[PDB]
Amino acid sequence: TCPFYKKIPGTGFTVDAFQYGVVEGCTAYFLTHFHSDHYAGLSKHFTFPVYCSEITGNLLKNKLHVQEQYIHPLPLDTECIVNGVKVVLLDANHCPGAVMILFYLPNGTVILHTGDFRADPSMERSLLADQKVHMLYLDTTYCSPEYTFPSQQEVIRFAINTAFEAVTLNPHALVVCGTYSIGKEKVFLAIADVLGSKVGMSQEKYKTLQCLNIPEINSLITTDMCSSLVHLLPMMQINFKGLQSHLKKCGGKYNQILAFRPTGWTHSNKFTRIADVIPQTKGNISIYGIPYSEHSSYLEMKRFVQWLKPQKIIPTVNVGTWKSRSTMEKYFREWKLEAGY
Ligand code: NI
Repeated sequence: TCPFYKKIPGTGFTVDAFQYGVVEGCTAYFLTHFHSDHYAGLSKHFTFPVYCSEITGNLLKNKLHVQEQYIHPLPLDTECIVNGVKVVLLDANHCPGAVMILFYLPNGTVILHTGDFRADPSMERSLLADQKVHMLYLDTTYCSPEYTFPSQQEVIRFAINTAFEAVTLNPHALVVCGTYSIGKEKVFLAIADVLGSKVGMSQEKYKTLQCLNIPEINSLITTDMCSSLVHLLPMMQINFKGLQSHLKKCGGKYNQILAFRPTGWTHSNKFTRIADVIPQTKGNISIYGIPYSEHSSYLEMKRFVQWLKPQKIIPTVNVGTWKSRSTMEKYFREWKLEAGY
């Protein structure tokens, strides 16, 4: 049944709760972002109000065929009224269109639901600074101290330098980037920019990117694979068999692949720096795993929560095992004792 951490007390609301059928008492279904574990269950047959960002609303209409009369897009950073309750959507620094939701309950309680987010100090100057939050529904994906990773800026610098060097040494190399959902567009767009190429992709992915309000996107992406030297493929296909196969398909226009797999975390991060990453190579194919994360590191998450000082924390990730839950609750107590709230 619908878990408690998907329900907003004192309202008829749920968050990211589309795979349970009709949730009893739910008058408004919010969707934080367009990732399949969160939207799972939506289709053209859904007839309840869905509240989301403009970008998420474009993807619901164009990719899932949800009928327009049930899509309620809200602007960001704007106080809005939903079934009598004041709400605000905030940028979550996750994938395009991803939001955090602030609920102002009639009784005076203020609730923040982070959806999926990558905490950042810029958040400390949004509408969040203006009032107290009593309950925080927190994206705890990486809530353990082993999870460190570099800034997004450092990772894109490594990728741009690597690609530029490879293609300048060999003008017949192809760059390939893996994807399985929206998010991490900076990876392939930054590489294409430094090489003076558009990114080539399938018609289905091109359609997806045209939903995102990314400025000048017509200038950066294309469905013509041949004219392009940065290709996007399903993440599944980013391996030696998949890549040897793809290389056949270009008809000897290319003699070398350099491929990027933007993973979240992998255990080379506890040891290795970004400057010290190496690929896996077979023949004329090299694969680089780069730690480009759209979720908070442990230290980013800890800073955000010690700034906000919530009265109660409700984890939304890693909640399925007793040892995970108990470990997270021990970190929350450390944070509160160190900070004095
Ligand atoms: Ni997500």
